[PDB]
Amino acid sequence: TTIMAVEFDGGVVMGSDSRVSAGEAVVNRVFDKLSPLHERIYCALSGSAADAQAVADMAAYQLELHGIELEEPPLVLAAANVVRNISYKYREDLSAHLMVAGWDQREGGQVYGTLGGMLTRQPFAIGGSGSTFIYGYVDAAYKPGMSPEECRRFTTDAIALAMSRDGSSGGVIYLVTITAAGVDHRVILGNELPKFYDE
Amino acid sequence: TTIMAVEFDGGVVMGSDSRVSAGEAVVNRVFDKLSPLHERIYCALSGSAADAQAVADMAAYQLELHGIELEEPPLVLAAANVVRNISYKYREDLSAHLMVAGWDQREGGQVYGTLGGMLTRQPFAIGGSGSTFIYGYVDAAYKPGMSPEECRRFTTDAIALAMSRDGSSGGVIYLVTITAAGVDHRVILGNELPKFYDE
Amino acid sequence: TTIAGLVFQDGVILGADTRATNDSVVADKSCEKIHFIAPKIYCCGAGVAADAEMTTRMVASKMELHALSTGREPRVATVTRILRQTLFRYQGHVGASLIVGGVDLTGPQLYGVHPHGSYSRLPFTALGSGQDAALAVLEDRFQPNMTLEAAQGLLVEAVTAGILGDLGSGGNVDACVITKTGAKLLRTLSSPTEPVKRSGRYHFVPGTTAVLTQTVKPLT
Amino acid sequence: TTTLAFKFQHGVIAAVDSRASAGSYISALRVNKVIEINPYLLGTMSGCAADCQYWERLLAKECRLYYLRNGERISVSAASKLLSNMMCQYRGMGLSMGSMICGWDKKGPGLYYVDEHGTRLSGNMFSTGSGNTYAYGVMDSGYRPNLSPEEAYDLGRRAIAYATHRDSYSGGVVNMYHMKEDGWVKVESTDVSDLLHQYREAN
Amino acid sequence: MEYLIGIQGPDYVLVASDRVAASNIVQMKDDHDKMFKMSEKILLLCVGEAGDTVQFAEYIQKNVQLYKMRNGYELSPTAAANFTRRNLADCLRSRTPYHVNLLLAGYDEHEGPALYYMDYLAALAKAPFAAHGYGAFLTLSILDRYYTPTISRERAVELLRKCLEELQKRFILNLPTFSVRIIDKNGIHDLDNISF
Amino acid sequence: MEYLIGIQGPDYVLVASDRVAASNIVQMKDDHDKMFKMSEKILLLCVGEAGDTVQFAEYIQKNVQLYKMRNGYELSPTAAANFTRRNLADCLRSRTPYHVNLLLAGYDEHEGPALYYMDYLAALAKAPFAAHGYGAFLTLSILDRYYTPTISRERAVELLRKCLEELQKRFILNLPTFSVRIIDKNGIHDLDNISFP
Amino acid sequence: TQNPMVTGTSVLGVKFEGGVVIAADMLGSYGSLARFRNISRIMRVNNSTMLGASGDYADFQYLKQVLGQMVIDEELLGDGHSYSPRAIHSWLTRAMYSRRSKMNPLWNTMVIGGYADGESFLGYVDMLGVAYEAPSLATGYGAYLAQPLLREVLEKQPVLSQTEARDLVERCMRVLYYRDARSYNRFQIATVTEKGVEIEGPLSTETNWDIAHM
Amino acid sequence: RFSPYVFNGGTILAIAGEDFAIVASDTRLSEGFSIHTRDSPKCYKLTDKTVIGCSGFHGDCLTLTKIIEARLKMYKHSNNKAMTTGAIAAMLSTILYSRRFFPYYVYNIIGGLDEEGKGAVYSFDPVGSYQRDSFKAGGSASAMLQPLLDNQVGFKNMQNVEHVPLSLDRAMRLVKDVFISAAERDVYTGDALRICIVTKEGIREETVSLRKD
Amino acid sequence: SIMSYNGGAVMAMKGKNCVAIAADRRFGIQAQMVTTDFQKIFPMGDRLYIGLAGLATDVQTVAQRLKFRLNLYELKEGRQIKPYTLMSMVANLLYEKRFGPYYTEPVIAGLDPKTFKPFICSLDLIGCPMVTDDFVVSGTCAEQMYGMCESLWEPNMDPDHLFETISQAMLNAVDRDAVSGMGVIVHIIEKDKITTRTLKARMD
Ligand SMILES: *[B]([O])([O])[C]([C]C1=[C][C]=[C]C([C][C])=[C]1)[N]C(=O)[C]([C]C1=[C][C]=[C][C]=[C]1)[N]C(=O)C1=N[C]=[C]N=[C]1
Ligand SMILES: *[B]([O])([O])[C]([C]C1=[C][C]=[C]C([C][C])=[C]1)[N]C(=O)[C]([C]C1=[C][C]=[C][C]=[C]1)[N]C(=O)C1=N[C]=[C]N=[C]1
Ligand SMILES: *[B]([O])([O])[C]([C]C1=[C][C]=[C]C([C][C])=[C]1)[N]C(=O)[C]([C]C1=[C][C]=[C][C]=[C]1)[N]C(=O)C1=N[C]=[C]N=[C]1
Ligand SMILES: *[B]([O])([O])[C]([C]C1=[C][C]=[C]C([C][C])=[C]1)[N]C(=O)[C]([C]C1=[C][C]=[C][C]=[C]1)[N]C(=O)C1=N[C]=[C]N=[C]1
Ligand code: NA
Ligand code: NA
Repeated sequence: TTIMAVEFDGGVVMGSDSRVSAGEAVVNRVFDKLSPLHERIYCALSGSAADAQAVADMAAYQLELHGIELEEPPLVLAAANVVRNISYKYREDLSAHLMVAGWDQREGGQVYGTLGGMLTRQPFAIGGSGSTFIYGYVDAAYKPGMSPEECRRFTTDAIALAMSRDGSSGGVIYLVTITAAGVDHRVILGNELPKFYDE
Repeated sequence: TTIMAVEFDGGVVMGSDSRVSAGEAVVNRVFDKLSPLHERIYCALSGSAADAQAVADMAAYQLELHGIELEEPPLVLAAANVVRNISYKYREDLSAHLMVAGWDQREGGQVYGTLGGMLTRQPFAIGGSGSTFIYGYVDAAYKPGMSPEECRRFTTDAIALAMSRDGSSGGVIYLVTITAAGVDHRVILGNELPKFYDE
Repeated sequence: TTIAGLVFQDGVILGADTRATNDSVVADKSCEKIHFIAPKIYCCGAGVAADAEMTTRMVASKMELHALSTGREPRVATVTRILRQTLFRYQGHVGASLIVGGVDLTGPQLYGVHPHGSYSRLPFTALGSGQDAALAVLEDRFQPNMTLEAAQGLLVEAVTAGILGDLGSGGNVDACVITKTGAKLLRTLSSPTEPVKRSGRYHFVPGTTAVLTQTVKPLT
Repeated sequence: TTTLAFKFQHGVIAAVDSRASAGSYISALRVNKVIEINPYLLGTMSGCAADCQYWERLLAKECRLYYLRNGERISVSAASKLLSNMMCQYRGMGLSMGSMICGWDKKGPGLYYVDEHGTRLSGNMFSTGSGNTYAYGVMDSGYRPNLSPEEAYDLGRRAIAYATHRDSYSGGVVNMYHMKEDGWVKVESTDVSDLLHQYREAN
Repeated sequence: MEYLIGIQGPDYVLVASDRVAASNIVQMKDDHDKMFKMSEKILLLCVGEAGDTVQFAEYIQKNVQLYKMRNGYELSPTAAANFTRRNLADCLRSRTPYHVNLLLAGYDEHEGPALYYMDYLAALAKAPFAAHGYGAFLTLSILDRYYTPTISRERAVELLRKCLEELQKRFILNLPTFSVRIIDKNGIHDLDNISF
Repeated sequence: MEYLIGIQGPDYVLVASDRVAASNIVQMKDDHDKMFKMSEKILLLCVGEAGDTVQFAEYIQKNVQLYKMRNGYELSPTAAANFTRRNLADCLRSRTPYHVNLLLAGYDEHEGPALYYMDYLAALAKAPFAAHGYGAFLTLSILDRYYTPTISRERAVELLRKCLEELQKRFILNLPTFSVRIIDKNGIHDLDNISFP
Repeated sequence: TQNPMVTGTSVLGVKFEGGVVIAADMLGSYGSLARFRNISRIMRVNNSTMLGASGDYADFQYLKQVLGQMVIDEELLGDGHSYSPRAIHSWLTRAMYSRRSKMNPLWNTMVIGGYADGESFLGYVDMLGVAYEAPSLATGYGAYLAQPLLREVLEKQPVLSQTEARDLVERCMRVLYYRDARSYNRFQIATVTEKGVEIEGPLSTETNWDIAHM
Repeated sequence: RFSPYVFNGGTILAIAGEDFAIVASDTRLSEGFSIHTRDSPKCYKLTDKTVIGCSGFHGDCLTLTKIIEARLKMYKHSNNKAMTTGAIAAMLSTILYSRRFFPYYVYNIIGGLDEEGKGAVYSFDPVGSYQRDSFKAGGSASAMLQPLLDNQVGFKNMQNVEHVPLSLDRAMRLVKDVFISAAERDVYTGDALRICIVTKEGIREETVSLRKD
Repeated sequence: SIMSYNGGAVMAMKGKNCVAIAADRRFGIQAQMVTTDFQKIFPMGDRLYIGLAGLATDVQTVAQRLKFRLNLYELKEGRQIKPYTLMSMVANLLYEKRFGPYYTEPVIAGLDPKTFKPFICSLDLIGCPMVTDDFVVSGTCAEQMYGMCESLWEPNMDPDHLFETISQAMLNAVDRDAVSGMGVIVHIIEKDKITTRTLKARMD
């Protein structure tokens, strides 16, 4: 898997590949790893499929009731703490990383890391097996003040670059743009991926 | 370690970081991993320090006598086969990767990979623990027809990008430009390294 | 062990402690870790004491045969290569970690040789269980082209930091200065611990020990 | 350790070694390996030192509590059975304790061997510890039920003495008790090398 | 390591057991009884691991005694064998399994003589004759050879002596003396110990 | 598992060994001899692993016999014990180490009676009395108690009887018969077997 | 936590005349990978105490949460009593030992610096409940590289000024960056004096690589 | 796999005299080949007539020490009197055996006065077995100092020797000389010797120096 | 441990113009004592002795393989070996088995043959020579021996003082070791004579 989130002025862009594997076998080649936790709050799934889906199901439930009690959309910090606490309490039994990003009236567009029960805000963040091969790329390619389109292009290029190199990553790139107005869903097909040196 | 070689019209550019570690301990922080095998042939060392130095010592010896018998500078293919054969015969006991690059009257500037006794010619090649984090970068940044200076910046940028991310890589960058005219040796200090996003 | 090397304006300084430990017990309070290889080549040994002793003895003996045949002063590159090729052959089972320092026709040189047979040419180095305490002092205060006494002082401080900070190191600081004109073996150059004094009243009056048998063999 | 106990015409003789070791190191040259539970009830100790001390002190507390409840002393059979039930509750826990519950009650002299497994044997002769085999050899050879109190003190003295000679985990002093009808009497606390030297000097 | 034997006749059950209480290489006791009277006409012979045996046998004994007190009559050898089995089998998958191998001999007024064999796993088998321990490997074939269902007690005692004599000739373990007992219509009768 | 015993007097060496040849839980033989005559005045009593014992003892025997034939005189108990020691110790760090435990008894015209103890590691000890096997744990203390250096052969047989009786009373292994032999100025003398019926 | 994930390297500490200074790089490593090069590993506990932490970052963040709340809890009372640096060190020892005894340690080695009633405080607590006070501390690999330099200076001059202590810490961070293969050239210097806790960052030590030309 | 123990070294020693008891220790605390601190004395004052020496795993030393401290207060509140040296020893055995299956890796040596005002020493193993002693050594250099205590303080192996009982002055000189020998040969013992003296008058502390390496 | 299978202890000590060497006399397998008169000190010259602790088979083997080389050496050289040279002979003998060693830790005690100036040393199981100017220990009770020697040893001890010191340091050390004992033997090596004494020691 290769997951990625990028903050911009009015919100966030989140991306993921589409490969679900079981050893060297592709089980699902078109999985959408960008799972909604609330209207305007999403998480990118990685690691154990069963663990990631379980944590997402519980976080969306906790956040739904939290939102209805505060008579307000939950804060992205609250959604990040929700996921983080589950990942931390069960870190010995869970083997999943759920990146949390979205939008708020208070702090606007924010990107969070939940790796092993930790919590960290990032201008952009990457995860999954595929992220290992694009650290140098994202370090060279990231520039602050990127537009939502520039964020989608940074996310698409970085994920395609990882998809080529990583056996556990491939398929299609799913893009999601969370903003005050709402959420936009894009899909970049395996035919339409950006091309780079592949020999 | 992060090693790298790039072919160009009149020859090759080879680079390496300078870290020599023993666990989490830096043993020598300014070691030159670009070892000459002949006048216009060099190899970039990675993996076990004892194994890499042993193979280089033997390859330079075998190539010196080979060159004197043919009354000619050895071909870079001959030097690549020399290193490859040692790495292959002793692959169960050796844990080093020696990239081989240089120049010839015949085939000109060539870059070879020797990983585990295999042999492959590459337009450019990377190695060592640090290479893992710059695959996506070199895949995006490499363009054919690069000048020797463009090869040197490409090699400098890719090695600095890996040095920052890799704990087993660091120090200065040693650059070497092998051409018909001769060999040029450069050292990019830890103070003069190119800067990218490092947070 | 805390063994250390330095390259100054007119040569090389080699430092060593005097502790030999046998599993948390100090066996020797003053052993010699700086060994002769050739008149202007010395070597510090750290690790398995028999392995450091014998690999240093063998290369010194090989360098005597080298110099006798060539008729020239030995080169420090030769001792480095003879040592590496021997250690590599033994796959790290010969546990000698060495600091080779010396002066030949090409100037002063300092090398670190590890048990598996890897080496590096360094301006300063430290090996042994206390190498990090010495390497901190060297990194903190090394400047190139130092004077004889500035280097001697820095080296003493580097070995002393290891003597005090490493449980596997102690005793005195032994040192060796090597210059174009030869080597000065400064044994017990520094003693970070002043002579330990007790009020020892452990005299036994003759006869206290009960003897069962006594045979006396006169000699000549 | 080397503990021994034997019934005879004049009661029950109980003798113990005094060595405690940690690997090959001697942690204690002299340790008391006999718990005096009451004037008529003793316990010998071998195995893990902490297990011996705590468990036998727990039997003693229960014996004392029995006397307060009934106004009578506990029998040798109930005290030995009590200890083996404690051991049984901690089966598989890694306890190490070998003891002989020696005493005198309404049914005459009593000697029981109790083990960490919950073994409970009544008998007229036992030996426990790393040197028990050496003690059994000397004891068996000179034992006759009609032994004088002084002749039995020599049999118990020599049995431990010879076992400390061959067993590296036995030494120090012999602590010997004689269990009579009106309670026990601590016979002696004698240095084993002095005894062995006395026997060597007699050759 | 220990030895148990049973031979059932037309109207009696003959049983024998070694008398050694051993620990390590030493024979601590030569006069150790391994049979536990459960009822007036029931004996439970029990062999096995160090503590487990007395602990298990006595728990069954006390519960068979509690049945007698509670109801005024005793358990039958069948009910007493099945009750022994229920407890052993219930501890099998528990934290504390008992490593006990036992034999239950008994005489019922309605069903006659019965001899039961129980594994340490708590498999229950009714057998005309049985043996437990390494000694069973040397004696089950002697019993196979000479046992007949009409065997008189005097003849069974002779057959038992041949099995015990076989353990002296070929068994590496020193089993010198044995307890011998017969259960019949009049109860448990102690016979002379078979000694060597 | 097996039993060896030796008691050396002022002018003789008394030795005894169990007679059991056993496989698994069965006593295959009741009349098994464990002593090997090396010379006219030397016996090598040998116990240990399944094959190792006969193989090792017979190799030494034939080499001691080759010495007699080669030189016209026999090895002394000391030279024969040190030769046994050299071979056992030489196989120790080899592919084929021998798991044998032994006692060498003998009588020298110049040095007198000698009894040697050797474990499978090949440590050689000269002792006034010795024992090998689990039985040694029950009998070394009986020998410590009653052994004196002036012990007559008749008395040493009563001492050996006390040790063998101890194995019947306390040893868990059935060892009912034992080979008994005395080595003196006139060579190896077979004594009556100590039996327990 | 039986197996740490993102870990921090050495945490340095040295008391001076009028307070204590603590230092730590801003790196979280996943093995050899410098995964987070800008995370703070230092925390202001309250007005008199500050804590730096080596080892697992998720466990440090958890302790930062638990401590942070304890301070808030105390401050609601407003009774003129507050946790001394020494009391935070005592609590933290009991906290680590308690988790260690349940065979579920918090994978950290921490340094607590403080200044209460004119007295400087410097205490060490590890994942097993081993605690002690010292004039200078260095966790992890720093116990081999930096502690000899701190002790070397404190041997010559036992009482250091705030400036001397600060320059000594900058010299130690430069050595650690050269020698520790799990360090980064980005760090924080936190100082506790009469005025209270002051965390400074991000800092970097100038590097010299002239030895490359030798 | 995580190990809940670490060896932090250090040597403790106690001597029971006619009217006094000495409990002494080095001040070194270490781990591996590192020194944590040079000022870590292993002597803990429990009552005005009872001192304890603790050595082994420092985490367990700190804990068992706070538990002993808390239990004495509990006893004082319950019985309206201070625990005697014998009651502290008997109690410590039960506390140590309460961790029979997860021991306190601590070597304890209690030293103080008995109810007759004489010297009392009680020595323990990590799991709770104890006895009263004339003297005893514990900790890293335990095996170096114990044979000399057996000889010089117990008069062992000495025939035709006048058995003069030890005085406070003579025992203090012996503690100072044995810790100097322990510091010369044991890597875990050094920096300083902390001595606690218990008499009718109370507790005094003396601190002599040992090798820094 | 392999070295603790047999047990035992050996010690050597320097004096004025004399030298001492001592050892226990136990020979035992694990916790069972076999003999009480096992030889662990072997003469190598008039004034030169070697003491070997550790595995009894290798104590005997090393002493015998060393005597073989020594005898040949003295026959080819026409001189008695110098104490330092005997140390180098043992170091080379032991180091030959570096990767499969003899389980023995020797101790050498002798007087120089011209100066009669004492010499003491010890070698680890792989032949690492170590000369000291005070004492050397080797055994299962090395920790006990170091404690006794460090406390009891004094510089210029007369032969009588040296005897009391080495005797008391061996007796009290070995008396705290379960697998060492059964008597102690001491040799006092002077220019004029050798004095051998067996001490009256504990037998447990
Ligand atoms: B990815 O490679 O990490 C992917 C992410 C993921 C998360 C939530 C839900 C899904 C699909 C239901 C996928 N996870 C996987 O592909 C993993 C295997 C994996 C994990 C880490 C690195 C590489 C590969 N898939 C499973 O665990 C799984 N899927 C199908 C059947 N069994 C297990
Ligand atoms: B590199 O990190 O792989 C580096 C390259 C190298 C090649 C030849 C010679 C040297 C210096 C003498 C270095 N190799 C090392 O740093 C290795 C350890 C290593 C290997 C693989 C990944 C990361 C690190 N160095 C050693 O093996 C070593 N160095 C000194 C002492 N002992 C061992
Ligand atoms: B040093 O403390 O690492 C030391 C080096 C040494 C010792 C004596 C003499 C020389 C010169 C030939 C060098 N090493 C030892 O003390 C070693 C054990 C060791 C190994 C690795 C790390 C720490 C310690 N000790 C011995 O080899 C030894 N000790 C006693 C007697 N003989 C040998
Ligand atoms: B004995 O050897 O079985 C002995 C028994 C013993 C020791 C001390 C105190 C008592 C009763 C108060 C009994 N046990 C030991 O010596 C054991 C080691 C042992 C165990 C089994 C067989 C042989 C030896 N030693 C300890 O338990 C121990 N040693 C040091 C410190 N604490 C405990
Ligand atoms: Na003994
Ligand atoms: Na030190």
